[PDB]
Amino acid sequence: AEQFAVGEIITDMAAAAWKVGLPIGCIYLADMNSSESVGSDAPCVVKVEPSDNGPLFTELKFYQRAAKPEQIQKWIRTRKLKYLGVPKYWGSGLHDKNGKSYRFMIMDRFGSDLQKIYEANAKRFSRKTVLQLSLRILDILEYIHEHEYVHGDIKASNLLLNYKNPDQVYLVDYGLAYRYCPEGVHKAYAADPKRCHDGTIEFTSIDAHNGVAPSRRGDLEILGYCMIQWLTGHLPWEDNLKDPKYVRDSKIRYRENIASLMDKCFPAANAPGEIAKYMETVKLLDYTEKPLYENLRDILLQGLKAIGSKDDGKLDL
Ligand SMILES: O=C1CN(c2ccccc2)c2nc(Nc3cc(F)c(O)c(F)c3)ncc2N1
Ligand SMILES: [Cl-]
Ligand SMILES: [Cl-]
Repeated sequence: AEQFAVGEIITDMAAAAWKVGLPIGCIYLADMNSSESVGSDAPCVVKVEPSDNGPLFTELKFYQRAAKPEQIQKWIRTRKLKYLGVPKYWGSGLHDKNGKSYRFMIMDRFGSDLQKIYEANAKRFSRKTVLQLSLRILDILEYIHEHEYVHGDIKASNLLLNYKNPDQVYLVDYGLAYRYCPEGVHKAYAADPKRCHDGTIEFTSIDAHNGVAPSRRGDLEILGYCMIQWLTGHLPWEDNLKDPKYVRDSKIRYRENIASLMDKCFPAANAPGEIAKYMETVKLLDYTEKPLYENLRDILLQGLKAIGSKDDGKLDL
């Protein structure tokens, strides 16, 4: 069922006007209202789902609470970042069509996801690429965590490049994000009945596998698994993904003995030491503990020095 008439002008709750274009989720290209058609270079998209769709409501609340353009810009200035890979929220509203009620949200438009590029590079990223990606993901995670949310699902298909700058990566999809610390009150170590999602099996946290709500350590552990996947093309448990008990078992045992994970994943005597140090630091976090993000970034920065590079912001894709 078509939600829009292509080229129609829609007006958000702030009375800002937008024009709808072709699909690019039900997601269409969008631009500011003008006499021009919405082109394939549109700077925004519009996401539209039925008003009872739970994930779009969750996502919209995240973007309204944490991704207001000026809120992001203030953080960038105060923390002296080059950029922050949290997509900007440009507006939202309600759209009725043919007796059905929809919700819409206007967001930044992006270029390619990282999964497409990874697969086009025969399922490897370089050590430089992985460290540069991970430093920027650590900035993103620190930001969302400080604004009471965890992503719980970091992976290359949720990492998009800036449409006009292939050195800037953004983390998307907050439909199943989780508000772990509402009003500064950390959730307890237990399932949340209101949350059904377990993440993506090959990358998800041990916490998620144990049926508890995701927290900050879980996001950092997910990134850990991504790093190994990216560096090596593989994870140890990838042939057993239909059995969650198996996946959890392997992650638990590998966490208890990170040296064995390094031996499994990398050629003998040739493991990148910053990855092990990263995993060891994450292993020391309690369920409610605030990560020392700057120490984690320092660990990755020590890896760039080790390979004769520096954090120059180049993703080398
Ligand atoms: O080919 C595509 C499909 N696609 C996509 C990729 C991965 C996942 C979802 C959509 C795109 N999404 C976006 N924007 C976007 C998506 C979000 F999900 C979000 O939260 C947000 F703020 C912004 N721009 C261009 C895209 N090109
Ligand atoms: Cl803020
Ligand atoms: Cl391979």
